[PDB]
Amino acid sequence: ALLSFERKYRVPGGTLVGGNLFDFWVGPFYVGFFGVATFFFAALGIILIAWSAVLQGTWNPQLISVYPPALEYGLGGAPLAKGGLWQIITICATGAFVSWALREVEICRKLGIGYHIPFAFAFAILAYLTLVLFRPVMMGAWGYAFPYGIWTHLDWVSNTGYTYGNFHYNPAHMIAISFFFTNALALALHGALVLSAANPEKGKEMRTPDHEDTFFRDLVGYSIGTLGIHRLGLLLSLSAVFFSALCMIITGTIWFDQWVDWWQWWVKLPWWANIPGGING
Amino acid sequence: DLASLAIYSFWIFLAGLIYYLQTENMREGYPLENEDGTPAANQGPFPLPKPKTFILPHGRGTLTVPGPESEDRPIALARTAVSEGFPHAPTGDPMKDGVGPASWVARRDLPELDGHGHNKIKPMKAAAGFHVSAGKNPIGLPVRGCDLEIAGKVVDIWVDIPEQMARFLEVELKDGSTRLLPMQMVKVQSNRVHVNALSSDLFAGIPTIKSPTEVTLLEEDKICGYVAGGLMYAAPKRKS
Amino acid sequence: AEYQNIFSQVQVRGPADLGMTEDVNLANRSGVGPFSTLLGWFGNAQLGPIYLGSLGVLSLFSGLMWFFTIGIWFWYQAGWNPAVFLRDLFFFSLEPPAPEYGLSFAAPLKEGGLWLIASFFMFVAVWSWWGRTYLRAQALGMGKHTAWAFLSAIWLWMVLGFIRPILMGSWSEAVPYGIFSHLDWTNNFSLVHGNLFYNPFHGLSIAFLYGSAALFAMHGATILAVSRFGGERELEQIADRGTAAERAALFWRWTMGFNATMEGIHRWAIWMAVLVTLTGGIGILLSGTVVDNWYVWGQNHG
Ligand code: BCL
Ligand code: BCL
Ligand SMILES: CC[C@H]1c2cc3[nH]c4c(c3C)C(=O)[C@H](C(=O)OC)c4c3nc(cc4[nH]c(cc(n2)[C@@H]1C)c(C(C)=O)c4C)[C@@H](C)[C@@H]3CCC(=O)OC/C=C(\C)CCC[C@H](C)CCC[C@H](C)CCCC(C)C
Ligand SMILES: CC[C@H]1c2cc3[nH]c4c(c3C)C(=O)[C@H](C(=O)OC)c4c3nc(cc4[nH]c(cc(n2)[C@@H]1C)c(C(C)=O)c4C)[C@@H](C)[C@@H]3CCC(=O)OC/C=C(\C)CCC[C@H](C)CCC[C@H](C)CCCC(C)C
Ligand SMILES: COC(C)(C)C/C=C/C(C)=C/C=C/C(C)=C/C=C/C(C)=C/C=C\C=C(C)\C=C\C=C(/C)CC/C=C(\C)CCC=C(C)C
Ligand SMILES: CCCCCCCCCCCC[N+](C)(C)[O-]
Ligand SMILES: CCCCCCCCCCCC[N+](C)(C)[O-]
Ligand SMILES: CCCCCCCCCCCC[N+](C)(C)[O-]
Ligand SMILES: [Fe+3]
Repeated sequence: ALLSFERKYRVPGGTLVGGNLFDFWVGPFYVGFFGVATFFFAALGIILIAWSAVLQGTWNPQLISVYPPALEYGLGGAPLAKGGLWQIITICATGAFVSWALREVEICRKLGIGYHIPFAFAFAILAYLTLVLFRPVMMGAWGYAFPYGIWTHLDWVSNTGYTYGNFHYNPAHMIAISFFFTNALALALHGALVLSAANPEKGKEMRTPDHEDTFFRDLVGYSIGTLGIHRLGLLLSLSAVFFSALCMIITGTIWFDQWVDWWQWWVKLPWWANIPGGING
Repeated sequence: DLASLAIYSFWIFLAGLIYYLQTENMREGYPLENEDGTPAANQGPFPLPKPKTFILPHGRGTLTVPGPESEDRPIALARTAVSEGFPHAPTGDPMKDGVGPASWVARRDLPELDGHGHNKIKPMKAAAGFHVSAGKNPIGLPVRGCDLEIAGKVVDIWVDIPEQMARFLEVELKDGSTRLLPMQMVKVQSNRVHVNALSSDLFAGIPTIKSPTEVTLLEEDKICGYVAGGLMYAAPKRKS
Repeated sequence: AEYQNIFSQVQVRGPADLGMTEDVNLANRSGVGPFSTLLGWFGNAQLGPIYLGSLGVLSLFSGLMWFFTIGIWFWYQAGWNPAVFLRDLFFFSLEPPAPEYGLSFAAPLKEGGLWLIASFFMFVAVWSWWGRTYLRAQALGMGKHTAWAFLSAIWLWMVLGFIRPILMGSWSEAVPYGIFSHLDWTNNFSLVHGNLFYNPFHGLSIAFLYGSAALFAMHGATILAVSRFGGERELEQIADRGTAAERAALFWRWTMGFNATMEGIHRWAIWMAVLVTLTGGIGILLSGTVVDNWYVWGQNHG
């Protein structure tokens, strides 16, 4: 079935690999080469996860967990039931995600739009790979990566965090968090703004973008504008992710002590380091 | 206990929300259709919501969605296969016929108005007293297509008055008529404006506006559609 | 090669936009400010005008009294030394009264009475600012979504500083005004209630925060990819669907098998954002009042 306006857009073309061979849909979903690749990678990944859950002895989805190889294996391979499966599933996941993005590119080309979406998505992917590939490799073992289980990954997040005291003191994490919070603030404002104009007081005519500008200027003295706010959401969102990755890529690699002590560089600057009084003198 | 109750309740609320949200987002494009226009057998588990009505400013009337859907235009495409799910081939020139990535919607053939009832987009020369405030002024540059041939020259910027931003370049062709180019589909370089989407021979085929000094939503759609369509349909003449 | 619409290539300016009048009292509107060419590469160049009525003045005098009160304490902790002040900026902290004092206003200035005064000014600032989000919309004829969304934030803020302490029986449960101190409070709060990863509302709160970032990235990316068709003109795309809105919808339909409308996406967005602080405030409010330990709670599925 098609949306009422869809047919005219369903033309040949736009594929990156295999010309017309895979140029078709299944219900709503475009396929393409990268739809085939995505299904192969994902189906395999899921099979091996199920296989891992047999080897672990549980079907409970809240208990299923796939751990990477223990630290003694370094960056080498490991028997399937002691981390090798996690390694294969990770290759599957990376295949599936990158394929997902490339399929998004094919869709973009067919529709004649910009590539911003997959490019954005590529940030989520690089953050995933920071945790499972770049950081483990820089640290020397797969075992520094996170395990694949709903609750076990949270367990990793706590252990990983508290290895460095309170992780709040990672300055790169502080910037990330600010972007995450700021982004959500902006998302709330954007959605409310557009909806307040499209859905004015009972009886009244739709408001205009001039009203939206006016509301914001009256409220805070500035309007970023309708192009502005979409540019902003993108920036905030991806900057949050960029600094997330960075907060972890440096952790256990260039800084591995307690994050809280990093800050002494500032407190110890020669010009005020010894002055008595305050909290640190 | 209270936390159990709170959390149980919240999942219930959250399912209601997803239902409201999903259904609200079926105010356009539904009912689903088969490839020949008729309603599809399977519409899914969410029903269409009760209609809502937007009152439009400046006596433009109302919009009520959901409501009767239809392209209000011909569609020069045909099936390339005997079952659902395959591409539909352009029956003509898909750039000229407005299909594929060259697609347009039959929007209203009037201009977007600002909050005062004035045309939102004007050529800069009729917009007192707008002017380029930063960046390189494209007015005067030659315009180059993806064949690397000069297709015209820029004679004005059309600007969005209320939001104060450039929306189109007006370009003049060998024959003295002009076309609008969407601002987002041109690179202003130091000595020219480059247009990757279009080869020089396709500038004449840019849909043309009925009045030199306004542009309607219908026309913006044909222009923006035609130009983007060149990404796919003019690739034999791009070039690098 | 090709151009991406993250930054503008050409700015244009005309006379400053004083805005729509509707039922706004224009006496209370400032005048336009500077135009910033720097800002213009990314969004709008026009600064001002702003609206300042009685609520606005109140809100902002109060907001400053909050900030100046915390700041006066910072200098005092610094023994009035400018160098120590900058050195120890992130370490200073205005702390609430000690448990001893319960919910009373009895506590000496240096032992948390000053925190009460700061907190009083902040309470006036925020609620009056709230009243402002509602009214500036009323005066323009707009819906009140903004006030309703800002209320979700407020809820979390109220729960942390006012409601939870009241139910807990003491001001010492509240959050201290300081950079490092507030992060120590946060960490310590999770430890003291058994790790908030076991608080199901915390897990939702996270889902929506992360979800908020995915949605805004999707949405913003999407609008930019169809801005060559006028996609950012959202309100007219809602009133008369064009090819921008259709290619948006179809990108997503073809990608994940369903999609939104130009209006509906903004509802997904308002709710994704507001559920962060909505779920969050509840999770927090339940903590210590009803649940002393989320791990333990979790062990009884409830
Ligand atoms: C005790 C814990 C420590 C702490 C330890 C850590 C550790 C350790 C980490 C973080 C990380 C983060 N911390 Mg912390 N952090 C703490 C307290 C906080 C607090 C707070 C309120 O106190 C906040 C707001 C944060 C916030 C953050 C974020 C900046 C970041 C997580 C987002 C992210 O990276 O996404 C990036 C997004 C992804 C990785 C998702 C990618 C998804 C892929 C591409 C696709 C998935 C597809 C899926 C399988 C599809 C399924 C099928 C269906 C179709 C759906 N932390 C405390 C102090 N924090 C993490 C970080 O920065 O990671 C880089 C990190 O590793
Ligand atoms: C070690 C720390 C603990 C932890 C302890 C806590 C505690 C304690 C809390 C959270 C809370 C949250 N946690 Mg946690 N959390 C942990 C680990 C994490 C991790 C991770 C490990 O990756 C993440 C991603 C998170 C994420 C989150 C957020 C989803 C959530 C806060 C939402 C928000 O928007 O707050 C920010 C939004 C606000 C605070 C609202 C502010 C609104 C007011 C009105 C603004 C006033 C501004 C003022 C006037 C100043 C004006 C200046 C202007 C410039 C003019 N936590 C670990 C387990 N977390 C909060 C929550 O809801 O928990 C359920 C919370 O209380
Ligand atoms: C839905 C959840 C998200 C959210 C939503 C949200 N926040 C909101 C809103 C919404 C819908 C508003 O409408 C409101 C707003 O107006 O935004 C523009 C707001 C708001 N969110 C704010 C902050 C905020 N929101 C946060 C978070 C969130 N907000 C959540 C992620 C956070 C975090 C993450 O911690 C913060 C810090 C404010 C920008 C604003 C509320 C403003 C307010 O209450 O003002 C009172 C205080 C003052 C008026 C003055 C403060 C003192 C200054 C620090 C001094 C500096 C200079 C001075 C202001 C200049 C004056 C000079 C004079 C000499 C003239
Ligand atoms: C970069 C900014 C934010 C962002 C952006 C973003 N996400 C995106 C996009 C963008 C632009 C898409 O275009 C794409 C999409 O299609 O969304 C609908 C997507 C997407 N973001 C998703 C998820 C996601 N994004 C997240 C975060 C973020 N996404 C960032 C905050 C998170 C978090 C915060 O945890 C999640 C869980 C998906 C819904 C979708 C990508 C879907 C996809 O890639 O499909 C192909 C893969 C499969 C169908 C499954 C593969 C299965 C594997 C082989 C096995 C499973 C392995 C996995 C490692 C198990 C881990 C389990 C445990 C951790 C519990
Ligand atoms: C340079 O020096 C000058 C003098 C210019 C000023 C400098 C000042 C400085 C450096 C200020 C720094 C301020 C900082 C860092 C503030 C940080 C604040 C933070 C992080 C606050 C975080 C959380 C706060 C919360 C959750 C507060 C909630 C508050 C409430 C809910 C209000 C509750 C109200 C109460 C208890 C009062 C009730 C009173 C009556 C009378 C009913
Ligand atoms: C909130 C963000 C503030 C705006 C800062 C961005 C300034 C960058 C200017 C990019 C210059 C573009 N240029 C000259 C090539 O056209
Ligand atoms: C705008 C609504 C979108 C809904 C997103 C819902 C994601 C649910 C994720 C699981 C939550 C975790 N926990 C522990 C509470 O179960
Ligand atoms: C949904 C929020 C429900 C809050 C329930 C309030 C119960 C009040 C009893 C709190 C007990 C705490 N204390 C320390 C006084 O014992
Ligand atoms: Fe939008």
